[PDB]
Amino acid sequence: AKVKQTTGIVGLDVVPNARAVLIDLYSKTLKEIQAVPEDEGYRKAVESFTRQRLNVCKEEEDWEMIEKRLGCGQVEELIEEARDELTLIGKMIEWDPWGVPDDYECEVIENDAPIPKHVPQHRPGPLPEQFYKTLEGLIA
Amino acid sequence: KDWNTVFERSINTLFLTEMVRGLSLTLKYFFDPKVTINYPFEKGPLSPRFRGEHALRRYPTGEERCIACKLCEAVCPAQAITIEAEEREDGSRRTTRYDIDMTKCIYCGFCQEACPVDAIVEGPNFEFATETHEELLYDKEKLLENGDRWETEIAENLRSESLYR
Amino acid sequence: NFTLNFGPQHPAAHGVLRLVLEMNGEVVERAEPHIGLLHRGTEKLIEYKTYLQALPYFDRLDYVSMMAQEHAYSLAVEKLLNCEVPLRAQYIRVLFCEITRILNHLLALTTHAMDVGALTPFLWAFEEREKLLEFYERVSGARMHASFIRPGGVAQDLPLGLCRDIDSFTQQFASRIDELEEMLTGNRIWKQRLVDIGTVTAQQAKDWGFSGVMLRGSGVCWDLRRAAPYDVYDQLDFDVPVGTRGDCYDRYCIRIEEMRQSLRIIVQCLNQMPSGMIKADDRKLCPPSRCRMKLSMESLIHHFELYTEGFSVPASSTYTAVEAPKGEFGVFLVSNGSNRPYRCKIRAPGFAHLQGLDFMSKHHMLADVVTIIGTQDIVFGEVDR
Amino acid sequence: IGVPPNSANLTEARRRVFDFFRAACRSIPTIMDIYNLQDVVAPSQLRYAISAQIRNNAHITDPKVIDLLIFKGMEELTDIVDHAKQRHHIIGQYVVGGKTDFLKNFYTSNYF
Amino acid sequence: PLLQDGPPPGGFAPVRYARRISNTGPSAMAMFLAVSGAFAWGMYQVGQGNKIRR
Amino acid sequence: MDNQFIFKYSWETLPKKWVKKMERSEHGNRFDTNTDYLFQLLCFLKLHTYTRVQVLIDICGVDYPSRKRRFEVVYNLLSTRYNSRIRVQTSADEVTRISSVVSLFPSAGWWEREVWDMFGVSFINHPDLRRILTDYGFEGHPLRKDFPLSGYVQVRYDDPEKRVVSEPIEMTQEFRYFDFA
Amino acid sequence: MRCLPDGNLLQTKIHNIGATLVGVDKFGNKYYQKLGDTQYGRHRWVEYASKDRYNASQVPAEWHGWLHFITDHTGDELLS
Amino acid sequence: VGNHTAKWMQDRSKKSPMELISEVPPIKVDGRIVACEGDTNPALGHPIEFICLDLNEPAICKYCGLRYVQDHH
Ligand SMILES: CCCCCCCCCCCCCCCCCCCC(=O)O[C@H](COC(=O)CCCCCCCCCCCCCC)COP(=O)(O)OCCN
Ligand code: SF4
Ligand code: SF4
Ligand SMILES: [Zn+2]
Repeated sequence: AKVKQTTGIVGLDVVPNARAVLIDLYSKTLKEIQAVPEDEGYRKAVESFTRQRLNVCKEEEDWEMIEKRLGCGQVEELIEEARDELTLIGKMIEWDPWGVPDDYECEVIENDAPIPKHVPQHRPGPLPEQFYKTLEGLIA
Repeated sequence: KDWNTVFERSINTLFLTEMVRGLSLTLKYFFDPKVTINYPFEKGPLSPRFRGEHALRRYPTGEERCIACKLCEAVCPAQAITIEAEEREDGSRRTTRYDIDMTKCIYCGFCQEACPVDAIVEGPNFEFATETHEELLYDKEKLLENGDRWETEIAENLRSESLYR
Repeated sequence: NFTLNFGPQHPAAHGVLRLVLEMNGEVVERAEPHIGLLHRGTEKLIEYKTYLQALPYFDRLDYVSMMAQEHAYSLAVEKLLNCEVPLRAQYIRVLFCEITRILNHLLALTTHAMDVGALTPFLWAFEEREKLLEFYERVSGARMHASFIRPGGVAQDLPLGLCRDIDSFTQQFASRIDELEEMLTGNRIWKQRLVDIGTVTAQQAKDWGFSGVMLRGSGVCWDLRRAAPYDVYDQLDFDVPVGTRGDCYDRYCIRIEEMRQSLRIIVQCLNQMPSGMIKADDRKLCPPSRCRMKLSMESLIHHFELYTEGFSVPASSTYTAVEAPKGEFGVFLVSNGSNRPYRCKIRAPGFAHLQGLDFMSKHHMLADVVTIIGTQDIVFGEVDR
Repeated sequence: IGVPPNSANLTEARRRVFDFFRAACRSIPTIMDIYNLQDVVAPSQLRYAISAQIRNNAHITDPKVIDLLIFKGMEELTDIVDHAKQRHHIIGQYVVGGKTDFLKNFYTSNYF
Repeated sequence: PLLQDGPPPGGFAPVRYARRISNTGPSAMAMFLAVSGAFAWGMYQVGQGNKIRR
Repeated sequence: MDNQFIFKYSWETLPKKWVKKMERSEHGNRFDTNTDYLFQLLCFLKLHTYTRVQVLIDICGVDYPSRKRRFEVVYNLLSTRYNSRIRVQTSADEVTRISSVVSLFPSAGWWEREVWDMFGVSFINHPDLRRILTDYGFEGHPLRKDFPLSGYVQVRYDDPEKRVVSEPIEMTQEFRYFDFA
Repeated sequence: MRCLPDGNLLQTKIHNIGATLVGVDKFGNKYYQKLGDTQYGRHRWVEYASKDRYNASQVPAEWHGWLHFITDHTGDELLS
Repeated sequence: VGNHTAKWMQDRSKKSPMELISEVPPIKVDGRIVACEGDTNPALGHPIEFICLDLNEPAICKYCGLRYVQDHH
């Protein structure tokens, strides 16, 4: 419940009303995404993770609980991501990239040449469970 | 916040208290001994691995070690080595020309690593500045003179370094 | 607005630094660097070299952090070859990388300090630099361009007695760091020259491709040694210092702390250094011993092949990056199956950092431009290639 | 300011050509001053050289090639004006200020 | 051969890497008091010297 | 966020017409796209919540003379948010302008100038597209395979003109090409 | 008397005080050592035979390694 | 003194390597074969070369020019 004094990230101001801001942004997003065709995977992905985050925000009143349950950074970074998603939703309505062309071809390659253990390799660790729920919902 | 802390901040600002410590430890080094080397009477330390002026070597019999295999010419990253070779009058495989452009060379030591008979080496000399560019275009006879001049040190260094290579 | 054309034709400020500044009085309105004065066609030259002959080009890019670029190129080649490096070689590589980081940070900090008028720290630091150059020379026979780190491991094993001398250096280096700090850290003139100068937000740092200290100064916890570890960095304890203000003072403090953490890493490498081979044992990519080549046909043949044609690298392409002292140093290597790189793109952090000079120096005084250049740690060998 | 999209057809490409030619001609007095050409060559000869360069490429029909040629011409003009490399009878790539050719070439060398 | 350069049995002695704290230094009141007392007594002495010169 | 999740999620979420080729390999996840969709793809990857590809590490060209579109432009990108790297590539020829991404990544400015200098590929909407590495008035694009290693001209001081001048090259000892193949 | 104009030679004469003569080469150059610890125990130096026109290249190969701490063998032991 | 040596050697004060190696007498060997390494320490010489001594003429090591002959026959 204690107010945050710093995010520790230069230029990232503290947002003391982060819960209300997040709820408004997520509701705006869930409205504006309906301009995308329902069949498009982008719409389903956005609705999935946006609804999960919105439910977490609605349930939890303390922003520390929101940050903890989400596993996704400070509420300020969650706000940046929500604003960016809204911006992207606007550009995508305007681009109208949807549908599949008639003679659509796409080459997939799953190259399995191994690399040594000692060379630089990114190993972030497992994501929060919602990412995998979103992915499996997209596949199904 | 408090009269004492505000007073202590004001005094420290007015009396330049933190400037005193820099003066003091600058003065401490003033009386300590100096690290300067009295060149050329005194020299810096170097190792048996030091990559200096190339030299061509001979066997103790006087015969040249180089057999014109051209490996050093092939590996040289700077293309600073130029070799010509032919069958010598006694049938030996030997250079007629062995040039190193000291102004192309990057002093990497690859040629010494490539050589299968320890013929070309980078010796320990580093004091060979010249007044002309042409004196830095070493020919075979100059390299052999270098080898004759530095042979004892080169051999000692090779004995030392044979346990690593 | 008037235009001041500043080119310092001397290593006081780089040496090939060339800046066109638009000023409103003493206030900088726009800073435009002109580069290419050290563009030497490195990326074109590399395509004409075997993978071994190309290696010395990497010593000459950020020629203050020689072995780090050697390491990055070796790692890229190892990655494309699927080559396994022995553990002792891994430890030697990391040890030398952290020595290099100390060499770089000493030079950067004290050249910046001399630029803003503090003369003594330069001399003090360059004596320690001389000690570290001696370790370079003892292992490679060169003070600077060692060409010591290679695909498969390192060129030669450590000479007897080197680890003891390195330990002796580490026993006293902390006092040297403390002396540099007491000269600079608390001094009111030093703070007035660096506090709130060249402020960078985390968003700006990401937008302009900043890395290393330039990125960590803005509060972004990001270090490739932890994010994408290589060699034995995951077996080592060290902290990642991050800033809170994103200005020149924070970056200075971060560099000091990075030197302290590098000292820590070196001590750990010295204590954990194992015995064994320093070269990968695959006999198609590494030179045989001198005695083996003089005694065994297979060895002689391999030596001949390796020093004439060089090894082949199967057709592929990848990007490999390391945490160089100046930031993320990357190599985009394209192989076509032959013995020469088809394409070698070098990603230098100084290129991104110097591009950021315009937005960093906006609305600052003329005398702050050199401060901002110093905090960026620009070496034009890597900017221009 | 920014690099424009490729010309959609030959008409707009021709318009860009005319704009480039005007910009090149209007910079002639600056070039005369920078290279000190008052006693070396007339300004009209510079105009004539620019127009001749434009005319030698009059057979091009692809708008993209024309756009690239215009971009290169702009860069060359900028380097000539902003970063002049004075020689004597030469600005950039242009020389400023009874026997057939075979016999002359034969007297010269064996590589024609 | 079989001998390689490395740590001694037990490793090397521990080394400090963190900053050491030197000292606070002269007290503020002490400096204020020394300067103020020197000013007062010295100005009295200036008066005495001026009287003698007169 | 591992390279299996990125490959699968990008297949599920990206508009299909943006990606012609998708490679999953330890050498890096790779997306190939037509030139007309490069900008939108990069904007999507930067802005989307599940990708957050915020850092443009570099742009480089590769010359393939045997191809109708000889140039391949490679975009190396990084997500500090998810600790992941992505490579996005598109092909180009000598006269076809491709979109600049400066408005997406300010760091692209100089990398695009470099591609233009080295290879001759031009970038639409780039605010200041001029050579950045070569000498002023340089002719050609040195990183093209057909450009000779030593170039075409060299410089020397000319005492009669009292200046440094450029002449066609003359090599005392020519570069020796050792063919070990 | 060369000490007055040549301060470089003066420093060698001063630091020769208390030194041990290690050997003399074929050119007459004299080699001295101290066995202390000031420059991390590096206390080897050469007094050139020519008090004027001395030059670093006058050190012969047998003594060059000793002078540069490359080897602990003096010029005499190398020659034997 | 020959044409080969005259291409590089412009000093006649010393003997050329060809004359110097020719002055070394052939090494007598008990046996029909000998291995030459060019140095007492093999790692400091040349790759080992096995030389047959079946011919009456002295056999020459192709790396260091040392000559060998059969001691008895
Ligand atoms: C036998 C030895 C004799 C030695 C004689 C010479 C002494 C050495 C003098 C040289 C010392 C080092 C010089 C280099 C420092 C130059 C930089 C000065 C910067 C400066 O003036 O800062 C101002 C305070 O100092 C000042 O203001 C300086 C003036 C201080 C006058 C004190 C005034 C009140 C004293 C109390 C009197 C009370 C008693 C009488 C009733 C405040 O500016 P800033 O921007 O740096 O702020 C930041 C504060 N951290
Ligand atoms: S030192 Fe390196 S560059 Fe110089 S000649 Fe030897 S191999 Fe070539
Ligand atoms: S110096 Fe060595 S590597 Fe070079 S040609 Fe002679 S024998 Fe071969
Ligand atoms: Zn032999």
